[PDB]
Amino acid sequence: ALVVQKYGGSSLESAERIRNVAERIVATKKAGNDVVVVCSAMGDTTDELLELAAAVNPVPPAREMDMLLTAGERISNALVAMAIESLGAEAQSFTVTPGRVREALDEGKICIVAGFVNKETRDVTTLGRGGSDTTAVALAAALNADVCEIYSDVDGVYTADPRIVPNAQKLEKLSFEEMLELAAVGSKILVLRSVEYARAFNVPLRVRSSYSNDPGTLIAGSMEDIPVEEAVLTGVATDKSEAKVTVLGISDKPGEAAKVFRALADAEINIDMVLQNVSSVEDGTTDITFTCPRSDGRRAMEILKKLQVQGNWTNVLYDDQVGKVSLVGAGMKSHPGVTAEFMEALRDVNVNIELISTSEIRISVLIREDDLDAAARALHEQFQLGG
Amino acid sequence: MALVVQKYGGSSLESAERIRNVAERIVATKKAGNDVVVVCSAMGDTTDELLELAAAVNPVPPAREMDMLLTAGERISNALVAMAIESLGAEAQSFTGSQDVTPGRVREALDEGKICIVAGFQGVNKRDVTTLGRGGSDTTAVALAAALNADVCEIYSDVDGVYTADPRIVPNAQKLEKLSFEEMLELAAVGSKILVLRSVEYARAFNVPLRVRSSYSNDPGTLIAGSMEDIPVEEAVLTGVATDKSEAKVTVLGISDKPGEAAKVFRALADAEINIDMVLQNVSSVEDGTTDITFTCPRSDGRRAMEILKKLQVQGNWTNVLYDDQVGKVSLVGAGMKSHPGVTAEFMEALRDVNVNIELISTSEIRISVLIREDDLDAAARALHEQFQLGG
Amino acid sequence: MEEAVLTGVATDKSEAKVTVLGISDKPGEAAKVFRALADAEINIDMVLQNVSSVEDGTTDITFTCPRSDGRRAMEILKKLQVQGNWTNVLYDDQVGKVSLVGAGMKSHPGVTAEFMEALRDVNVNIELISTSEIRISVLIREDDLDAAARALHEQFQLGG
Amino acid sequence: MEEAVLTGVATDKSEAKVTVLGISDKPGEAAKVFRALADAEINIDMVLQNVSSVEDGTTDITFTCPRSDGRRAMEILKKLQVQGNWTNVLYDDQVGKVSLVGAGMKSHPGVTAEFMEALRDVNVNIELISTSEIRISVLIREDDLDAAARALHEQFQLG
Ligand SMILES: N[C@@H](CCCC[NH3+])C(=O)O
Ligand SMILES: N[C@@H](CCCC[NH3+])C(=O)O
Ligand SMILES: N[C@@H](CCCC[NH3+])C(=O)O
Ligand SMILES: C[C@@H](O)[C@H](N)C(=O)O
Ligand SMILES: C[C@@H](O)[C@H](N)C(=O)O
Ligand SMILES: C[C@@H](O)[C@H](N)C(=O)O
Ligand SMILES: C[C@@H](O)[C@H](N)C(=O)O
Repeated sequence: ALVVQKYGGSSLESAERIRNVAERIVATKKAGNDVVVVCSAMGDTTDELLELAAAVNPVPPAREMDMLLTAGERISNALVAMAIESLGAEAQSFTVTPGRVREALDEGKICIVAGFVNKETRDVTTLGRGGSDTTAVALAAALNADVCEIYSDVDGVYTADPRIVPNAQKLEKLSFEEMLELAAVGSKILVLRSVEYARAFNVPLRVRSSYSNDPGTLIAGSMEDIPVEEAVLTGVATDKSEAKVTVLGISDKPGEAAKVFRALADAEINIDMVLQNVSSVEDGTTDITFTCPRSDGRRAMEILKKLQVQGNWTNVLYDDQVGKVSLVGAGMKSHPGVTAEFMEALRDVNVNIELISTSEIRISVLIREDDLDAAARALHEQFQLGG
Repeated sequence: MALVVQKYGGSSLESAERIRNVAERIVATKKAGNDVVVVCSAMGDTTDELLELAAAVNPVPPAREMDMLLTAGERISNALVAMAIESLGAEAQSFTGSQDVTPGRVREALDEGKICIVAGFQGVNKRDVTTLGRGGSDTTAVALAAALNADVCEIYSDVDGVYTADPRIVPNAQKLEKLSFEEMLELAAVGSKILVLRSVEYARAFNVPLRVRSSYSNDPGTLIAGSMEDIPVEEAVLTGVATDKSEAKVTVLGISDKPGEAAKVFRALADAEINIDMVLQNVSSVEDGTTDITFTCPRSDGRRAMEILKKLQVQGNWTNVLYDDQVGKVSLVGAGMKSHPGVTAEFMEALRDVNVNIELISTSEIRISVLIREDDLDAAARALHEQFQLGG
Repeated sequence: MEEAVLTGVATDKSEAKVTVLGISDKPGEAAKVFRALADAEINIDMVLQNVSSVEDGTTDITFTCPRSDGRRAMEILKKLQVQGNWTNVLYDDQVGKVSLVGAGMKSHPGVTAEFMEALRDVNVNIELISTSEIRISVLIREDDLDAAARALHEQFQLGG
Repeated sequence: MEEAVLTGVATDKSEAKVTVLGISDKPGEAAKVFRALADAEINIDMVLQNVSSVEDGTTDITFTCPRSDGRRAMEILKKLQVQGNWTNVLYDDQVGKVSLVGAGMKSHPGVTAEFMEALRDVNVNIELISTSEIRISVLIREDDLDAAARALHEQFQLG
């Protein structure tokens, strides 16, 4: 019986909550489980540290940044260790091989691991700094835990945002892929990279609250291995944090998309949902649309406008009042009519669909941000996700 | 060559702006033709906040986790100062733990032109001494300075020197240019909290010169260097006056002057973790064969100190336990008072002439300390300072 | 902090794409297309619709479906063509799909740039793009598929 | 942090202690004692004065000086005995001094406690005490020096 428990900043905001969590950790041990614990920095510390970083050095070097964020994490880990020790558990902190943790687990110790470059396979390519989520699932993978519990003030994954959709329901369960897609086009309960790690190693994840004893939502099993007759629609996600930029009149020949996205990458614009449809046979030209965070919208336009005046395309458009709504579900892979019903739902609340993008288990559209509530509500009840 | 180790306190590193300023100061020191080792305290008041979190999550925090917690706090500063220094063109190398950092690894890095940032170094002691508690940033800075035979160890903060008295209380108080190790320890033992005592003791043990200076100005500050023993008698002087009103005075009346009785008092106090100081006991009476034992402790600890000793009054055979929390401490320090008669006389006369009553007296070879009413402290400090013509 | 994985490269040549040209950009128009396809019980996968032009108020809608259904799909839509709406319906059963699969790719725009640059350098032309945080997909000629995969494998050091 | 270091044990037997008994606790009285010694050019080291008693408002002042100046000091003070209404001036040229030398000992009351406990366990009586953050000094019979020093070395693991 091996449980990995990760606790986010919200779960560790104060001494009182650190002690509460510690008893929660000890209870899990008492219930007959070996326990490995991973802690984020105490609520908001990370954001404060990133802001110090940027102020002391624009473009902070990766080495010192990791050093910085690891220090933040170590604070929580030392405190949680102290709290566990006070409730009679024997604590062991790690700064760090799976074997060494296993040794310590076998002596009955609750292991607190701050962080380790975590790769699933020798070939995969890894980018950025490993965070708490991914060290937690990596540990869960390496030690072959039965579940990797992700604790926060979020108590599950819902079929929509409950404040907007009153019939929203906490999901019992969903597959890695379905969770990957929801998190791709909406708020991130967990880091995407970490869920993908989970998927690769088949580590079940449990999203649950450190404030209640609700058992939360299970993320387990691949979508491939769910039989077609079981496959269902999982949920609806919305987002109003993005701008959309469209480059009009790019000539359809090799290398032109590269000009657009190299210019954006060099300015560090976090682009997404790139979309390009077929060029017109007449003109030999097409358009490319993408979304970026609204804060990046200005610089994206300044960059692409320079290139427009160099003559690479006809125009560049900027739109910062756009929203996106999505439907995700393994159930839509093999069943015709889901797309039709999606479009029908928004038609019936007189919502115009501006742009459409897709994965095999997801439909996403862009609309006016003011139409989001209506759209989400219409889709949710059209597909009967909890009423 | 020219090897300078620099320690920067929390006040020096309280913000991003200050860290960049410090970074430029670190780089300027490099540019002036020195090898540079840097030691950072946690930013601002981090250490106090972390210590508060620690006590709230575990009433008796384990030493191991505490070291981890405090080291994390310091690592934050280290990372930031490393980033700031790299933006200014220097090449930072970061080290940790006592030997990781061997002096050899640091020397190697310094030889490659790197500015070295270090944390957690209590020495490579393979010096028969007993160590207590966790070594702080001051101590690792002087330990590194000892290990690498640095030319100076600079301690930076918002304090720009060691003065002859508190300039707020005595107008004519002035920055000292230099003083000996022993003079510094004596000052710091009775009021001056500008440096950790253990770190200064280390400094004199390995003869590492220290410079107390400010990270907010270019003032060179005060040098702490040389043994007091090596000062020529003719040019040995009185160095400063120090005051303190943070303490309470507890007195145990009527202890039997036989072996083990002092132990009964101080064991009881030690088990309650009451931080006692200035223990004082004079000769017993011979009629009654009893004496009194007085000590000081922080005012916050006084009530507890009294509760403990009162229980032992009833059980044991003491006559009384007194409590006093409006007491003040004034002191005079100086190598010049060794081997020079009339210093004690002038000290007492000074206080007499401003109508200040000397309630308790204690000394070292080069220090006179007296307890008085706290309301008399300013007058005492001025009078002593004036009498001995300190700082012009 | 802003971490991502690039896990692999996937190809496919199982699909056709059908493009409905010049549909009116107003509520209910997409519904007509996909309801028709639904009633014929044609299962589709990719749907691509960019923003309508200011001049005409029309866009195109492209979808992919199993290559055997593509012709029937094109004919079903042609039945409703100009019949109070669109300008043309196209059909293409030689379309290939190549994808970079991973997670967290939004916070590394260099990956998207490098994807495009990889296909440029082996002289492969990109006809459609559809991307997300977890997948960068493009449609090209099925003949270019092998070169594309190879170029992407080399660019991102995945190797297959 | 609360860091401290214990660096060693010192012994000495080069001094005498003189005690002025029953000096009145008012401004100017200590001055008379130390000006007299000063005028005779006697150089002193230790001075200990504990708080005065409520019953008669007097206290004692003990000081140490080189053994060769002791009697002369104790004779300079006798001409002040009646003026100051003192009870007596004691003399003792057989006093030894043992110290534990260190730094930062305030934050470790256990050290002070253990200092006293070590001397108890070797049956040495502590006659006077004067401590600080950097030195724990006691005055004892000179014949107890060796045993005290030895007991301290063991207890604190110096030597
Ligand atoms: N020596 C302590 C405190 C240094 C002075 C205050 N910043 C430490 O470990 O950082
Ligand atoms: N296969 C479903 C969903 C297609 C959109 C997602 N790939 C349909 O034909 O409606
Ligand atoms: N030796 C000086 C000072 C003594 C007090 C400090 N030991 C004097 O006799 O006046
Ligand atoms: C009075 C006290 O110092 C006692 N003589 C002891 O040695 O314990
Ligand atoms: C073009 C098509 O998507 C239209 N905007 C609709 O909402 O149906
Ligand atoms: C339009 C853009 O996708 C172009 N076909 C290219 O390959 O770069
Ligand atoms: C006893 C003696 O110290 C007296 N209180 C004085 O001030 O002179």
